[PDB]
Parts: sequence; C-alpha cells; structure tokens
Amino acid sequence: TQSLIEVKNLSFNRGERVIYDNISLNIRRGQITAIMGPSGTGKTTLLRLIGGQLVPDQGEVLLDGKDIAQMSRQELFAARARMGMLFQSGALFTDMSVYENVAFPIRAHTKLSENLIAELVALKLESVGLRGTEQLMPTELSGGMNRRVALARAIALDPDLIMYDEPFAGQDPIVKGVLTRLIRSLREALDLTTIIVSHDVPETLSIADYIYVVAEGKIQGEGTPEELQAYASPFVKQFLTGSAEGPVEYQFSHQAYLDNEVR
Amino acid sequence: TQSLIEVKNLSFNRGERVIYDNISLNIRRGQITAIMGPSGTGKTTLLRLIGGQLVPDQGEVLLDGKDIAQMSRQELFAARARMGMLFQSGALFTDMSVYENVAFPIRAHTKLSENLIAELVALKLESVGLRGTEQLMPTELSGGMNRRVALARAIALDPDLIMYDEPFAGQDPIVKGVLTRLIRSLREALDLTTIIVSHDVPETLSIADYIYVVAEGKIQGEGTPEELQAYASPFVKQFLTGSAEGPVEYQFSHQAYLDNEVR
Amino acid sequence: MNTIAWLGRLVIERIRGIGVAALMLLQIIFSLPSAGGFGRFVYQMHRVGVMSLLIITVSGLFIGLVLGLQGYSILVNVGSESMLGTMVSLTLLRELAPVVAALLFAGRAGSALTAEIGSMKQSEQLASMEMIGVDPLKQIVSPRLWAGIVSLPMLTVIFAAIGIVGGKLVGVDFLGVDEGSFWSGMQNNVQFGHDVVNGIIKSIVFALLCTWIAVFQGYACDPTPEGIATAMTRTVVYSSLCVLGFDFVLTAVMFG
Amino acid sequence: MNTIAWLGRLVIERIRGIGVAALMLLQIIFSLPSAGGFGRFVYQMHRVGVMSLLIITVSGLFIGLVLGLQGYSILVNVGSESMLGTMVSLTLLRELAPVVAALLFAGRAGSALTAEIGSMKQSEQLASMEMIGVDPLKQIVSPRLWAGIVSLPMLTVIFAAIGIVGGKLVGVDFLGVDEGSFWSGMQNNVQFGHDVVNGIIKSIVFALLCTWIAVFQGYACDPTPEGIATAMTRTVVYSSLCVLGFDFVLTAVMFG
Amino acid sequence: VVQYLNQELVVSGKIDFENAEQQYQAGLAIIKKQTSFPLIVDLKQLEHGNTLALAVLVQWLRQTPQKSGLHFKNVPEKMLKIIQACHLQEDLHLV
Ligand SMILES: Nc1ncnc2c1ncn2[C@@H]1O[C@H](COP(=O)(O)OP(=O)(O)OP(=O)(O)O)[C@@H](O)[C@H]1O
Ligand SMILES: Nc1ncnc2c1ncn2[C@@H]1O[C@H](COP(=O)(O)OP(=O)(O)OP(=O)(O)O)[C@@H](O)[C@H]1O
Repeated sequence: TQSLIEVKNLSFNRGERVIYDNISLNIRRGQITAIMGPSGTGKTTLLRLIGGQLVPDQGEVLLDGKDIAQMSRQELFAARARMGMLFQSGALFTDMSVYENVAFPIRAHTKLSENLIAELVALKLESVGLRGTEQLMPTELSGGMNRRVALARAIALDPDLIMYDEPFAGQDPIVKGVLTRLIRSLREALDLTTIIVSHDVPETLSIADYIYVVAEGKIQGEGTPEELQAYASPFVKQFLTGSAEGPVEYQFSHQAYLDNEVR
Repeated sequence: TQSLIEVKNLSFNRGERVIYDNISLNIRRGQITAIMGPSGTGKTTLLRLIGGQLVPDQGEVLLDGKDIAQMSRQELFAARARMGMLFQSGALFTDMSVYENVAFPIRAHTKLSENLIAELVALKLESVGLRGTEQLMPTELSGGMNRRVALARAIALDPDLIMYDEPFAGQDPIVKGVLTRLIRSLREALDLTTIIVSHDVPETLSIADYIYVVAEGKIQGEGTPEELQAYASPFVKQFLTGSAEGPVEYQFSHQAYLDNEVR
Repeated sequence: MNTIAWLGRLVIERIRGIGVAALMLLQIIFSLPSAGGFGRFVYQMHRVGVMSLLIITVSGLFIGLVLGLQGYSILVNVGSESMLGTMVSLTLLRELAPVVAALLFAGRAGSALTAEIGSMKQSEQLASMEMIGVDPLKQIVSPRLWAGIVSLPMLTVIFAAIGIVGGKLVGVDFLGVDEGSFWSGMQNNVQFGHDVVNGIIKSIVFALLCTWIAVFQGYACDPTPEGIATAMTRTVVYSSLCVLGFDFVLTAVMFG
Repeated sequence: MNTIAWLGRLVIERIRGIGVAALMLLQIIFSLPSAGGFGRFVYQMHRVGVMSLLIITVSGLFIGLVLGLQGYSILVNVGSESMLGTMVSLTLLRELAPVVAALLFAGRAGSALTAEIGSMKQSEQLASMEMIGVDPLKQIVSPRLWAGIVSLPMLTVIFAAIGIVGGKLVGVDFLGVDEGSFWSGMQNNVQFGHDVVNGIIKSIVFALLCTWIAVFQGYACDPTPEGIATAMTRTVVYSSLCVLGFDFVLTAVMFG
Repeated sequence: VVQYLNQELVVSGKIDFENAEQQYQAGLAIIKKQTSFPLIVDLKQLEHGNTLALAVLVQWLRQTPQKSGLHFKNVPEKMLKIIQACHLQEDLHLV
C-alpha cells in the first residue's frame, strides 16, 4: 500500500564502478520484497543505502516521505528504531555475552529497570528457540545457531523494517528449512516488512511477495513470481534457470584458435 | 564395478572429537558418488583421508587393493597422478600466473618440451571455456571464474579421481547452472569418478548416481536417490526436506519455562 | 617514465592518507564522555597494559645487564668507575627508556590493537553497530586509544627502574664495586625535574604517535584478510620511523 | 587451585610447542636441493631483503645522531674527546648493530613472513600442493628461510656503516672536532677480526632465531583469520625475548 | 494512572519503554492489596502490541504467588499471535 521506502534515481557510484546508475524501487508495508542479483553487485551495499549507513549521491531515500539525509542528528537516532538489519555472516560481538548481545540495543536505546530488561531478552531468545542460553558466549555457538541470535538482535525492541542479507548462507537443508518458517511467522505475528537478497530460486519465489531483480543498473523485471517468467527477457530468463544461452559468456573469447602459437 | 576406494572401519578421531567412529564406503568407477552431511562434520576431512594427505588411525584406504599408508615414498608420488582435488574456495597461488597455475602440476610431475607444455594448457583452458587468458594473474579474476581455473588444475594432466568440495558455493544460479553441465560432460568425456559433498538437494539427487549420507558416525541410508526416500528413517528423511519434526532440536531447552526468574 | 608515475601516485596517496587520520583523531577527543565509559576503559587497560607487562619486565633486565657489562668493560682501564652508577642511569633515563620501550610496545600492543579493530571491520560488527546508532568511534576506538596514552608512561618507568636495578646486579654482585659509591654518585647527579620528568614527556608524545598511527590502520584498512595482515605490518614500519625521528628533535631540544 | 592448573597446562604446551619446531627445522636443512631453487631463492631475497632496506637505512641515521649528540654532551666536560670516534664505534659495533637491527627486522620481515605463510595455510594452497606431492616445506618454507639467514648480516653491516657516518655528521659538521682525530682515533683502536667479525657472528645467530621462530608460527598456526593475527604478534614477543636474552649470553663470551 | 480499580486491572494506552516502567510500578502497588486472587486482568483498550507490552504482564505474574495467580481475558489478538509465537498459551491461562 503506502511505501516504506522510495528509492528514486540514485547514482551512488564508486569511482571506477558505475553501480546503480539510475534505478528506482518501491517497498510497501507488510510484504516480502525479494531482490535477486549477480555476485559482485551492490546488493548488500543497497541495503546500507536504505539504512542510510552509506550515503547516496544523487537520489533520495524516502522513509515515509522524509529523506534520510535531511533529518537532524536527533531524528536519525529516532528513525533507526523502526529498522534493524542482518549482517550476512552474522555480526556478533565476541566479547559481550549472548545475554549482552540481545540486550544491547535496548540499553543503547532506552533506560528501563533490570527486571524488565532481563525480561525482554528471555522472551526474544525463546521466540528464536534458543532460550536456555544467556550464559555462554558467542563462542562455542555453532554457525547454525549463530544467525538466530543475530535474528533476535534484529528483532530487539520490535522494529518494522528488517533487511536480510542472505539468510540461506549455504548451511544445512535443516537450518535452511528452519529459517524458511521463521521468516514468515514473524512477519505474520509482528507485521513486519522483509527483503531477502538471495540466489536460491526454488526457495525464493516460493516465499516472496514481489521480486525486483538488479543486474548492473536496471530492473530486468518485476511483479509477483508468476509474471516474472512470463515477461522475461532472455537475459533475466536465463538468470532464473542458469542456461548457457543468452548474453552471458561461457566462452571467454571468440577465435578460430588456430591462429597464434604456444609460448 | 571394481572399487576405486575401499574405506573400511576407521576411527580417525580428533582428541575429543570421535568423528568417523566406524564407517565403511565403496567408491566404484565411472560414477558420481555424492555425499551429504551436516556442517561441522568431517566431510572435507574425509576427502583428505581418501587423498592420504591426512592420515587415518585404525582403518584402511584401499586404492585398488593397496593401502595408501603402506606404499613407499616413490609410489606415493606416483599414486597421486590418478587423483586431483578441488579445495572448497579454490586454491590458487596468488603469485604465479594463471598460465603458471595450470602448467604447474605438469612441471611438478614430468619434463616435456616447452612447445608441448605450453600446448596442453591452451587446451585445458579451453575445455573450461577460459582460453583467452594465460596472461593475467589469479587476481582480477571474478570469483565465478576462480573455480574454473581450479577445475583445470584438477583435470590437469589427466587423472581419474577428482573430489569436489562443494562446487556450488552459493554463487549465482548462472554459475551454478554452468557447473551443472561441466561436471557430467567431463565425466562422460574423460571417464572419471566424481564425489560431490554438497547441501543442495534439488541439484544433488538430480545429478548423482549414488548418495551415501554421513551424520556423525553412521550411514543413515544409501542407494540411488529413489530408495533413499523409500527407506528413510525420520532423521535422514527430515534431513532431506528440512522439517521441524524429527530428532533435531528447534527448541534449545524443554524447561517448563515458568520456573526461574530474570537477572 | 611510467614507474615514475607509479611512485609519484603512491606518495601522493600517503599524504592524503595522513589528512584523513588527523581528522579521525580530532573527532575522538573533542566529544562528550560516553555513559559508563570508565568500565569499558579499565577493561581496555587490562588488555593493552597488563598483558604487555611481562614482556617489558624481562626485557628490562637484558638491556640492563649488557649496560652492566659494557659499562664495566669500558670503565676499568680508565679506572674512574665512579661513573658506573651515572653511566647506567643517564643513558637509561634519557634515551633507552623512551626509545627501546617504544619499539617493544609497537611490537605487542602496537600491533595487536590494529588487528582487533582490523577484525571488527571485516565481520561488520562496526557496520552493524552504526545501524543501531552507537557510532563506533566512541564505542570501540576511544577506549582503545585512552588505554594506550595512559599505559605507555606507566611502562617506561617500570622499564627504567628494572633497568637500573639490573645494572646494579651484575655490577656489584658479580664484578664488584663499592655499592656505597654507586648509590652516592647515582643520587648525586640525577635531578628529578630535569631528567625524570623530561624522561616522561618524551614517553607521552611517543605514546600518542605509536597508538594513533596504530588505531588508524585498523580502522581504515580493508576487508579480505590479506587486508588485515598488510596493515598489521604497516604500523610497525610507520611507528619505528616516527619513534626515532621524533626522538632526535625532542632530545636535542631538552638537551641543547 | 584451578587457575593454577590453567597456568600449569599452558606452559606445558609451550614446551611441546618448541619440540615440534625443532623437528621442522632439521627437516628443512637436511634435504637435497630442489631443482631450480635458486630462481625461487633470489626472488625471495627480493621480498625479505630489498624491501626492508629503506627502513633500516633511515633508522640507521637516527641511532647515529643521538649517539652523536649524547656522545658529545658527555665528553665535553671531561675534555678528552679523542674518544668520540671510539665511543661512537665500539658501541655501534658490539651491541647496537646486533641488537637494534634485530628488533627492527623482527618488526618488518620478521612478522611479514609469518603472515604470508599464515595466509597460505588458510586458503589451503599448502594443502593442495601436498596432494600434487611437492611437499611444501621444500617449496614455500625453505626459500623463505634462506632469504632470512643470508639477508640479516647483510643488513647490520649496512646499519653499522651508516651509523658511524651519521655520528660523524652531527659531530664535526655541526659541533666541530678534529676531522683527523676522528678516524685516526678510530682505525687504530678497532680491530677487524676481533670486533667486526665478532659483530657478524652475533648477527648470524640472531638471524637464525628471529626467522626460525618466525617461519614456524606461520606454518603451525590455525585457520580462522583471528588465528593469523594472534600469531603475527606471537613472533614479535617471542623474538625480542630471545634476541636480547641470547645477546647477553654471547657478549659475556667474546668480551668477558 | 491508566491502570484502574474495581478489583480488575484495565490497561489502556500504549506501552513504549518510557511509559512502561511506571506502568509496571503502579500495577505492582495495586497488587499489594489485591490479595487472595479474585482478580481479573483486562487489556481490551490497547491499540498497539509488542513483546514489550507482554513482558510486564509476566513480571506481574512473577511477583505474585502460585502459577495461576492472574486470570486473563479481553486479549486483543495482537497479543494472541505473539503468545503462541513465544509458545505460552497454557503457560499463562485464559478462558
Ligand atoms: N566501501 C565501499 N563502498 C562501495 N563499494 C565498495 C566498497 N568497498 C569495496 N567496494 C567494491 O564494491 C563491491 C561491493 O559489493 P558487495 O560485495 O558489498 O555487494 P554484493 O556483491 O551484493 O555482496 P554479497 O556478497 O552480500 O552479495 C565490491 O566488489 C568491492 O570491489
Ligand atoms: N587439522 C584438523 N584435523 C581434524 N579436525 C580438525 C582440524 N582442525 C580443526 N578441526 C576440527 O574438526 C572440524 C573439521 O571439519 P571441517 O569443517 O574441516 O569439515 P566440514 O564441516 O565437512 O567442512 P565443509 O565446510 O567443507 O563442509 C572443525 O569443526 C574443527 O573444529
């Protein structure tokens, strides 16, 4: 319906790189808005542009009308209480305890009594299913359990804009099948708005509500996953199935071979 | 038919880790013999046990009858000319050129004239499709092109036992769809014997000839992918689909919650 | 003339590379104190200070013993070894405690500081902390700076004290002079406000350049962990050119 | 009494930790020479030697100037500064060229060697090389060892020469003594086979302990790149305890 | 002040961790004279739900005696999605 984020016509380019030359996105409420791309793009940089951690150069990032380079310093800190993100590999502080990881955004944000601050962590740690902790460290946590704490810090207070940088890292099909059901339920229960940047097509279309696709500076298609494959150029169609026919090079050069010699 | 490798009853355990307590495998010729497991197992260590780079402790690794801890030092170097492996992330030497990467196992093995040593590299670089190189370095190679050169290094001279440590790293569905067809063709053309350790079920059963599965010390099932799902215990069946029902914990504890308090 | 352009473009980058690092330093110290920073700071001084204490104590001896060996071998043919208590003290107070304790501090805590911040940029804890808005300059960097300014002058004092006591050990217990004479000449030549307090003013302005160059190369490094290890050996070069270069001037001054 | 057990099991590990490293050293030098190793070796000496040349030349001056500043300030009230050419030379020849050029070499090439091998274990080039059977001790380690034994005595000589020339610069060109009494007071007192050749025997057995402890902690480190950076600061501690400790045990032998 | 009398506790307004702790204090002081537990919990006049608004209720249960101290009704179903998400539907009681 109403848009959370209007991305409109940025050219945040890195010197040589042209990346995101002219693009425009719509992120509306309550809906899984997936994004697929080739590796070596600015996809996980794009989330920082939404987050305003990185700074745009020509466009506008409209968090409900207001641009996130125009607000003052005391509004910026208030604006980040609606949005919390996921760091690809999971970003845990390996010096504070796992009880101190998840309580940290509360104490960084607000003052409450200890019998409440210790109370919210024991609930959000149960909502991921890892509750018998709060005593051990981020060390001796298996990599499968690692992102789940980072998920709980992503739902610290109770934001309404969580961005996922590849939830399916290449883990077990167990933990892949775990986080499939974790994602929808929280979006159902807490009425959030998620974006998943992944390359994992049979999971991605089966769970998303809308898929934009960025290749290098352009939307090659959008909609629900039904009218992606209908209106597919044979550059984005081959991106879906991975065929060796299209404008991607499987052969590095084009030559008769029998022209130069071997030194 | 005849087995390349008889793995038989090893207990190569790491101090406290009783990994591979008692297991036994059969790798026969000409056939894709896939292996799936949970992350944090000894799967990529298991390949070193086949490779004899790591040393077993109680079992036997039978390369066509002969154990690979019984042969002498001049037979060991001759035995490794039938087998070449791929290291998960791709193992390129970032000081030698890409012409010097692939020619390196030839010069490390045999003396030939330069008009032949420079000739075999220009063919094996075309068989992966990256032939207009031999001039640039392993740097400025995109990560998608990185494993290819590795593929060449593998099928360097001409071995008949190549082990794959996760060919589908979590790359694009392009490069995933590229290496799907690269794997069979070389096994068809050069009559090899491949093993793929992956977690990528809809690609894995659709391309393998046999799937053993190691969880912690035991085969939970084997056969072709048709009689994996027939004779599936509800520990390996849930490993295939990733359901939250089975002997895997989604909840970390069972405490009746309402017991202790919050400090 | 192209390798000329490569050399030219490299040292042009190193100048700008400094002008960023000065701006990061003025952004740290000109800030309000964070709430409960003292509990962060004392734990930090437990990491940088107390860990390095052993390697400078037992290195305090071996500088002292060789000074107590060549200081004896020189002074015996001239006979006037009423200067043994003075030619152990005045070198150890004026130069080798500012100099050598810096090159050992740039070694351990000078280079372990640029790794710990080099690891925090790569796993993006520092990026994740910014989205929560805790601005990691005041959270991670600033206790890791003030535990380096305070903890180095607390080390050269411990270096110079165990150095002088070490010179007395192989001097009068294994070779033999008049302990009395020793102490006498020692306290009858070494002023306090001219020598010791000038031996600490040099050890403060060494602690600033050895930590601010160290904490910068961890922050403004790159990811790809060949990007950590190229930076942990970028401080230890850049410290030791600026320890000894800044020593000379200072010494000459406070010693016309 | 449990932290007692933690300390007890730690130094039990450090002893075993040595007994592995001696076995790796005897496995390198007692081997047949690899084919075409010289072309590998000369490129390696490019990496360790020639790169470190700048940071020891300009650090050769600042040790020389402070020796040419305190060496003047001491010798003026005693008046007998016919020893300025001798008290610049005999310290720089006997101690500070073996000692200080080691702590600067453990800094740059002592610690950049344990990173380059620390990076090669983690990406498993060293594991991949073994399956081809090229046994990476003779391929990667052994040219990275022999470019450290040869290249350090080629540096202390360049350190001691630019140090003495540096003492002559601020001595007689900015303060002023007899330019005749400098060298004629020098050349007579400083034997060659007793002082310079003993100033190199110390700089060989420093080059062995500073490289073999360095190339070991890269090989027997772990992956997980907090496992590189804990090892690149495990050499620079373990070198400087063994540079200075082995110095004092040596100078009592040749200058008893 | 938005937690009223009549042996029942009615929660109105919004719970947003600045006006959530004196809600916990003022709810606690009413509890200290509401012994023998005939009391019913009302929460019908909430307009927003989060785990924060849930968290103060269990602390009220934690201060009281035995497991079935408070009894719950007028749960506005934004809670009810959360309660099974932390899996509590028998751990606290209802109709
Ligand atoms: N600070 C920076 N800002 C912008 N670009 C950068 C920066 N640092 C490096 N780059 C370059 O830009 C690219 C950043 O893209 P990045 O890998 O972050 O996105 P991505 O490919 O979507 O990541 P992911 O692996 O999460 O999909 C890299 O190729 C890098 O070469
Ligand atoms: N040299 C070693 N030999 C045996 N075990 C080791 C060694 N070093 C570490 N380990 C431990 O054993 C495990 C090694 O398993 P490893 O991760 O290599 O296999 P894997 O989980 O199959 O890897 P992959 O990510 O390729 O699937 C690690 O958990 C580690 O804790």
